[PDB]
Amino acid sequence: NYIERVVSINRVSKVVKGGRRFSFTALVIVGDGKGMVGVGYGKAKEVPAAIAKGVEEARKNFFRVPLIGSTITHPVQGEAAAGVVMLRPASPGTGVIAGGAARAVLECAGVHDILAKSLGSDNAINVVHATVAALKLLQRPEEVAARRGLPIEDVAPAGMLKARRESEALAAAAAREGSA
Amino acid sequence: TMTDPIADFLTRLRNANSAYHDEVTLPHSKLKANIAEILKREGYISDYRTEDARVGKSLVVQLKYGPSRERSIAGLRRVSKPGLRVYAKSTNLPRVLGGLGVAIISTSSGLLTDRQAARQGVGGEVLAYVW
Amino acid sequence: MAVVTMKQLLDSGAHFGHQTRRWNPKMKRFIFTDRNGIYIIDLQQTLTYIDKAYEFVKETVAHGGTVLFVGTKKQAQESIAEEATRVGMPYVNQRWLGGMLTNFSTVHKRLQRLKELEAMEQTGGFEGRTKKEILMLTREKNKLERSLGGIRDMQKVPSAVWVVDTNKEHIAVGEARKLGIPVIAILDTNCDPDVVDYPIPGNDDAIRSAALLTKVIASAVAEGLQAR
Amino acid sequence: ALTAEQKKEILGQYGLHDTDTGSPEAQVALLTKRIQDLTEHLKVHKHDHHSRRGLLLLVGRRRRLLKYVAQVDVARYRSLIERLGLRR
Amino acid sequence: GSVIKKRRKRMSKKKHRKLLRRTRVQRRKLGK
RNA sequence: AGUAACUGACGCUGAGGAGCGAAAGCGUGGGGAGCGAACAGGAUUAGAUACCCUGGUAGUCCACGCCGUAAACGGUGGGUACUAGGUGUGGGUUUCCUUCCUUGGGAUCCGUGCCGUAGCUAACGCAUUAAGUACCCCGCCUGGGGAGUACGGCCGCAAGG
RNA sequence: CGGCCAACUACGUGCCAGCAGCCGCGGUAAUACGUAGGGUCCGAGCGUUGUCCGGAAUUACUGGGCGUAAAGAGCUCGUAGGUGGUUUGUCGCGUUGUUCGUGAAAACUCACAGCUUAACUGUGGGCGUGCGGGCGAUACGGGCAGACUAGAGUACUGCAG
Repeated sequence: NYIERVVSINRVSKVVKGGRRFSFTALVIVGDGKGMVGVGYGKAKEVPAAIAKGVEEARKNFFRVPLIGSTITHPVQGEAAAGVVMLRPASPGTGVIAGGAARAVLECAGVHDILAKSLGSDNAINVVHATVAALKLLQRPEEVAARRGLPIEDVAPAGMLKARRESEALAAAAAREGSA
Repeated sequence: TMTDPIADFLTRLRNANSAYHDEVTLPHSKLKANIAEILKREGYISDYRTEDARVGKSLVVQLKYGPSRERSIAGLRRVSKPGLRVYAKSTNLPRVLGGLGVAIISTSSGLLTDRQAARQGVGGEVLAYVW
Repeated sequence: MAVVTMKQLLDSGAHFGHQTRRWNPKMKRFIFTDRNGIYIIDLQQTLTYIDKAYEFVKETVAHGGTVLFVGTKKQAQESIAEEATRVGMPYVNQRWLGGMLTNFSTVHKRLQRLKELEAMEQTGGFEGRTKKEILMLTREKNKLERSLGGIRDMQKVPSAVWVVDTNKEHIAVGEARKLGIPVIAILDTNCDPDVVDYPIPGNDDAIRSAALLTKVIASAVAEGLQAR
Repeated sequence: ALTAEQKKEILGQYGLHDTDTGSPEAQVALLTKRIQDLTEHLKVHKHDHHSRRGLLLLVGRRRRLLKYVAQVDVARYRSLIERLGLRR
Repeated sequence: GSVIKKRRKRMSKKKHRKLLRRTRVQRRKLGK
C-alpha cells in the first residue's frame, strides 16, 4: 500500500565502436503516506524494466520522517551534490507548497501542509537528494529532551505540545471509532 | 589578532565536539564563565571548572556524549559579531529550531536565555544560538 | 570470568602487535604507555569486552543465533581446520569471494551446480567425451570446495558476528554490514575499534593469540549447541 | 649594528631607571641612533635597496612609538622630541 | 583553464598593436 | 633559539598615497670574447618573408637616469584560535645509557617536502604549510563578443602604461 | 489546442505559402502552416501591445561568491577609517523596560452596521514600524579615571644563511 511517484526518465547512451549503446534510467520514489519514504535509481535497457528496478531499490531505503500532526517539526535546510531545499512547517490547511521534485518526496511521506523552496541546482536527481538530506536533519520533541536531559515541557514550546497533544486525541478517537 | 573571544569559545567547542574530545581547555573570563553556566543549566554540557595557569585562570568544560556515542550538541552559531551588533527588542525575539533550540541574550538583568526574556519582558543584545 | 589463569596471562604476553608507524586509535583508555616502539594493550580493558562478548554470544546462541566460519591469514587457517573438523563444521580458507552474502541469487545456483555435478559424478558419467572437461570439472569442484565450504547447511538468512582479517578484508566487513548483524573480531591495533561493537584486543600476527581467542568462542558456542 | 657598550651608554642616559630597556624613551633613543648610522651608510651605498627597506621598517616603528608617548602624556612627549632633536 | 580563451584574446591584442604601428605617424599628426 | 631582565595593549588591517619591482625597450658616455632579433646568401618545398646551414647589426656587459609591465602562479590577500596521525629533511634548545662521538633514542620551538583521517568541494582534489571550523580589515566578480577598445583625463623623451 | 500548457484528427499545397515566447514546425503524406469537424479556458467579455514587480538566492542585510568556471592588486610601508587581550571603579551615549505627548481624515486590517446581495458607504479598535520629554535598569558596546602580563616591542647570550 505505497504510492509510487516517477519523477524523471532520461535516456543515457554510451558511445561504442559501432555507434551508441542507449539505455534508460528512472528515479521513482516509494512512500507509504504516513512518514516513510525512500528514493531509488534503477538503470535498465527498457523503461518498464527501469521503473521496476528503481522501485525495488526504493522500498529498501525507507526511513522515518518525524511528524507532528501532518507537518514537520521545525525549519530545516539540507544539502546534496548541489541541491538546496528549505523545508519549513506550516499551519493546518495549507497544502504541499513545493516544487517539482520536492513535491514527490513530500507527498509520498504524507506531510500535507508544508512550505518549500529550491535554492540551488534544479536537477531532478539532485533535488531529490537535497530534500532527503533536509528531512534527515529533523529532530523530535521527545528526542531533544532526551539529549538535553530535561522533561519535555521545559524544552519544546507550549504551542508545539498543543499541536502534538491534539493530534493524539484526534487520531485516537477516529481509530477507536473505526475499530470499535 | 584576536577580535572576538566569545566566537573562539564557541568554535573551540564546535571543533572539539565534532572530534569527540572529552575536555576543552580555554582561557577564562567573566563573560565566558557566565555563558558556560547557561550551557550547563540548559543541559548542553556536563560540567565546567575554573582553574589557574601560568599567567591567568583557565576554563575546562567537560563535554557530554550519549550512551550510544552520539553527540549532545547539534551545533553552535555566533550571531552578534563585532562590526554588526544584533540587538533584539523584547517583543521580537529569535527562535532557534522553531522552538526547540535555545539562544543566549545579554540584557540588563544578566545573561538570560530566550524563554527567560519572554517571561520577564526585557530585551537586549543577542549573543549566540546553541541547539 | 577468566577461563585462563591470570598469572599464565603474564607468561603468555599481551604487549605485542605493531610499531608506532601504523597506530590508528581513537580511544585513550586502550593506550597504556609507549615503550620499545610498541603500544601496550591493557589487560583490564581486554577482559571487560571479553566477558561482555562472552555473555552476548551466550544469549545469542542459546536462543538460536548462528555464526559461521571464515579465515584467511596464514597463522589462523590451520587452527580453525582442527576446530571446525572436530565440531564437524566446514571452513573457508582462501577466498571470501567479495559479494557472497548480498549476492545469494548467484552463489546459491553454484551450490546447485556442485550438487548437480556431484550427483553427476555419483552416477558415473566419466568417458562419454574428452577428459579435459572432467579435469576442469574437478578443478572448479576443488575451487568451490576451497573457496566456499561452510555454506552447505544454512538455508537460514545468515547471522554474522565473526570477522577475520579486518584491515585487509576491509570491504568484506562492509558486505556483511549492508545487512549488518553485529560483529566481533580480534582487534587489529591499526583497525578502528569503534566501528565493530566488540573490539577484542588481541594480536594480528600471532598464532597463539589468534587460536586461543577463536578456541574460547568455539567452546562458548559449543555449550550453547549442547544446551538447545 | 650597535655594539653592546654603545647601547648600554644610550640606555642608561635616556632610561628612567638603572634597569629599563623597553621604555618608550629607551627605544626611541636607540632607534634614532640606529637610523642616523644607517642613513650615513646609504650616503655612500646609494643602491643598497635591501638595507634601505630595513631603514624604512625602523622609522615606521619609531613613529609608532612616538605616537604612543604623545597619547599617554603630552609633557613627556615634548621632552623626548626636544632632547633628541626630532620634529614629530 | 583552456588555452583557447588565451589565444582568442591574444589575436585581438596582436591585431591592435599592428594597428598602432601602421598609424603611428598619422596619430602624431592629428594629435597636434 | 635560550634567560624572562625591561615598557605595559603600545595590536590587526589598511581607501587614496609612497617605495621596491625578471626580461625586453629608451637617453648620454664607455665596452664588445661568445650568442645573436633585423639583414644577406645556401638548402628543403608546389611556394619559403620559416624550421636546417654559413655570416651578421642593435642588444646581451659597465656608470647615471627613465620605463613599471609578465603564465610578476601555490593561477590560493593579511592576522589570529582550534581540529587524528605516519615518514623524510634544514636551524636552535634540553631528560633516559654512555662509549662519553653522534643520523642512540625521548620531549619542545621555528622553517620546508611526501602520504593520510574528520571535514569541504561540481569534480579534480585540499587536508595542522587547508580549499576544514570561526572572528576582523582590504581587493575583486555579476553571460559571451564588441574591448581592457574609443572618447576625456593623468604619467612617459618615445614604445606605451 | 507540441513541452511549459486545459484541449486532436481528416483534408490543401511541401524550404513555397507560412507559424513562432524558447526549443523549434514547413524539403509533394505535419498534433506546430491555411481549411473545416471536435475540445479546453473564459465570458459581455476575449486576445495583442506598452510599462512595473515577480519567478531571478540573477547586486544575496534577510540571501551568493574568487585554485581550475567571472573574480586575490606583482610585493611591502604607511595617512583617514574599520576593528579590540584580562580586570576594578564610575556615567548612562548606544542597548532595554515602563509612562506622557504626539504619529490629523480617508486607505489597508478586525469587528459591527446600511444600501434587496456585492461594488460602495458609515461607527468603534489595530496600525501609524518613528520623534520629543520624565522614571528605572548596568549584562554587552562605548566615554573617563586606574590596575596586570598571555598579544606586540626592547634587553642579554648564542646560531645558520
